[PDB]
Amino acid sequence: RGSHMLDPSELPSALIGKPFPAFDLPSVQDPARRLTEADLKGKPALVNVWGTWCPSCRVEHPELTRLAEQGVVIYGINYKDDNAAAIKWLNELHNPYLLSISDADGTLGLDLGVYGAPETYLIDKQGIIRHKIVGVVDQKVWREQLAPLYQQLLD
Repeated sequence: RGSHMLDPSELPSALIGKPFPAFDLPSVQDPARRLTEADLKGKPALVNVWGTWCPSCRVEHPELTRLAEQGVVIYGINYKDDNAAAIKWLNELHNPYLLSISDADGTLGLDLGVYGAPETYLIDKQGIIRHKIVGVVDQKVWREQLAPLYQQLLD
Protein backbone atom coordinates (compact mmCIF):
# COMPACT_ATOMS: atom_id res chain seq x y z
CA ARG A 1 0.00 0.00 0.00
CA GLY A 2 1.37 3.39 -1.06
CA SER A 3 1.03 6.55 0.99
CA HIS A 4 -2.41 7.98 1.61
CA MET A 5 -2.77 11.42 3.19
CA LEU A 6 -5.87 12.40 5.20
CA ASP A 7 -7.32 15.65 3.92
CA PRO A 8 -6.84 18.79 6.10
CA SER A 9 -10.47 18.73 7.37
CA GLU A 10 -9.81 15.34 9.04
CA LEU A 11 -6.89 16.62 11.20
CA PRO A 12 -7.79 17.06 14.89
CA SER A 13 -6.74 20.75 14.59
CA ALA A 14 -9.01 21.47 11.57
CA LEU A 15 -12.12 22.86 13.30
CA ILE A 16 -10.46 24.44 16.39
CA GLY A 17 -12.01 27.86 17.06
CA LYS A 18 -14.71 27.19 14.45
CA PRO A 19 -18.48 26.91 15.17
CA PHE A 20 -20.06 23.46 15.05
CA PRO A 21 -21.23 22.88 11.44
CA ALA A 22 -24.88 23.63 10.75
CA PHE A 23 -27.15 20.65 10.25
CA ASP A 24 -30.77 19.59 10.21
CA LEU A 25 -31.08 15.91 11.01
CA PRO A 26 -33.58 13.47 12.54
CA SER A 27 -33.03 12.18 16.06
CA VAL A 28 -32.16 8.46 16.23
CA GLN A 29 -35.20 7.46 18.32
CA ASP A 30 -37.75 9.65 16.50
CA PRO A 31 -37.29 10.48 12.77
CA ALA A 32 -40.12 13.06 13.00
CA ARG A 33 -38.10 14.94 15.62
CA ARG A 34 -35.51 17.24 14.05
CA LEU A 35 -32.25 18.41 15.59
CA THR A 36 -29.91 21.24 14.61
CA GLU A 37 -26.62 22.72 15.81
CA ALA A 38 -28.66 25.09 18.03
CA ASP A 39 -29.62 22.09 20.17
CA LEU A 40 -25.90 21.68 21.01
CA LYS A 41 -25.56 25.14 22.53
CA GLY A 42 -25.65 26.12 26.18
CA LYS A 43 -23.12 23.96 28.00
CA PRO A 44 -19.55 22.80 27.28
CA ALA A 45 -19.94 19.28 26.01
CA LEU A 46 -18.53 16.32 24.16
CA VAL A 47 -19.86 15.37 20.77
CA ASN A 48 -19.14 11.67 20.29
CA VAL A 49 -19.34 10.09 16.83
CA TRP A 50 -20.31 6.43 16.97
CA GLY A 51 -21.89 3.60 15.06
CA THR A 52 -23.15 0.12 15.64
CA TRP A 53 -20.50 -0.99 13.14
CA CYS A 54 -17.86 0.26 15.61
CA PRO A 55 -16.38 -2.24 18.14
CA SER A 56 -14.18 0.55 19.59
CA CYS A 57 -17.34 2.54 20.33
CA ARG A 58 -18.75 -0.38 22.34
CA VAL A 59 -15.54 -0.41 24.38
CA GLU A 60 -15.59 3.38 24.90
CA HIS A 61 -19.21 3.35 26.16
CA PRO A 62 -18.48 2.73 29.89
CA GLU A 63 -16.09 5.71 29.96
CA LEU A 64 -18.72 7.96 28.35
CA THR A 65 -21.21 6.86 31.02
CA ARG A 66 -18.57 7.52 33.72
CA LEU A 67 -18.22 11.09 32.42
CA ALA A 68 -22.00 11.62 32.19
CA GLU A 69 -22.29 10.44 35.83
CA GLN A 70 -19.90 13.30 36.71
CA GLY A 71 -22.15 15.75 34.89
CA VAL A 72 -20.41 15.84 31.53
CA VAL A 73 -22.85 16.70 28.74
CA ILE A 74 -22.36 14.34 25.80
CA TYR A 75 -24.17 14.46 22.47
CA GLY A 76 -24.06 11.52 20.09
CA ILE A 77 -23.69 11.56 16.32
CA ASN A 78 -24.81 8.18 15.03
CA TYR A 79 -22.73 8.12 11.83
CA LYS A 80 -23.67 6.13 8.66
CA ASP A 81 -25.40 3.46 10.71
CA ASP A 82 -28.43 1.20 10.74
CA ASN A 83 -31.14 3.13 12.59
CA ALA A 84 -32.86 0.04 14.04
CA ALA A 85 -29.48 -1.23 15.26
CA ALA A 86 -28.63 2.19 16.71
CA ILE A 87 -31.93 2.31 18.63
CA LYS A 88 -31.13 -1.10 20.12
CA TRP A 89 -27.73 0.10 21.27
CA LEU A 90 -29.28 3.11 22.98
CA ASN A 91 -31.72 0.73 24.70
CA GLU A 92 -29.59 -2.34 25.48
CA LEU A 93 -26.79 -0.22 26.94
CA HIS A 94 -26.76 2.76 29.29
CA ASN A 95 -27.37 5.87 27.19
CA PRO A 96 -24.89 8.60 28.15
CA TYR A 97 -26.09 10.91 25.37
CA LEU A 98 -28.38 13.88 25.99
CA LEU A 99 -29.12 13.93 22.26
CA SER A 100 -28.72 11.33 19.54
CA ILE A 101 -28.25 12.81 16.07
CA SER A 102 -28.98 10.48 13.14
CA ASP A 103 -26.40 11.25 10.45
CA ALA A 104 -27.36 8.46 8.11
CA ASP A 105 -25.65 9.82 4.99
CA GLY A 106 -22.69 11.24 6.91
CA THR A 107 -23.13 14.83 5.73
CA LEU A 108 -22.62 16.19 9.24
CA GLY A 109 -19.56 13.91 9.65
CA LEU A 110 -18.40 15.25 6.29
CA ASP A 111 -18.28 18.85 7.57
CA LEU A 112 -16.62 17.67 10.81
CA GLY A 113 -13.81 15.78 9.11
CA VAL A 114 -15.08 12.43 10.41
CA TYR A 115 -13.43 9.32 8.93
CA GLY A 116 -14.41 6.67 11.44
CA ALA A 117 -15.30 6.19 15.06
CA PRO A 118 -15.18 6.88 17.80
CA GLU A 119 -14.26 10.56 17.47
CA THR A 120 -14.96 13.14 20.13
CA TYR A 121 -15.29 16.91 19.79
CA LEU A 122 -15.08 19.17 22.81
CA ILE A 123 -17.33 22.21 22.34
CA ASP A 124 -17.87 25.34 24.43
CA LYS A 125 -21.27 26.66 25.37
CA GLN A 126 -21.47 28.69 22.15
CA GLY A 127 -21.03 25.42 20.20
CA ILE A 128 -17.51 26.35 19.08
CA ILE A 129 -15.13 23.42 18.67
CA ARG A 130 -12.19 23.51 21.04
CA HIS A 131 -10.62 20.05 20.64
CA LYS A 132 -10.94 16.80 18.71
CA ILE A 133 -9.96 13.33 19.84
CA VAL A 134 -9.58 10.63 17.20
CA GLY A 135 -10.21 7.16 18.64
CA VAL A 136 -11.29 5.77 22.02
CA VAL A 137 -11.50 8.18 24.96
CA ASP A 138 -10.40 6.39 28.12
CA GLN A 139 -9.69 7.78 31.62
CA LYS A 140 -6.18 8.66 30.59
CA VAL A 141 -7.17 10.44 27.38
CA TRP A 142 -9.90 12.29 29.30
CA ARG A 143 -7.55 13.24 32.16
CA GLU A 144 -4.75 14.45 29.91
CA GLN A 145 -6.29 15.45 26.62
CA LEU A 146 -9.76 16.79 27.42
CA ALA A 147 -10.19 17.34 31.14
CA PRO A 148 -7.99 20.43 31.45
CA LEU A 149 -9.67 22.24 28.53
CA TYR A 150 -13.18 21.17 29.59
CA GLN A 151 -12.56 22.64 33.07
CA GLN A 152 -11.52 25.98 31.48
CA LEU A 153 -14.78 26.06 29.49
CA LEU A 154 -16.85 25.65 32.69
CA ASP A 155 -15.06 28.63 34.29
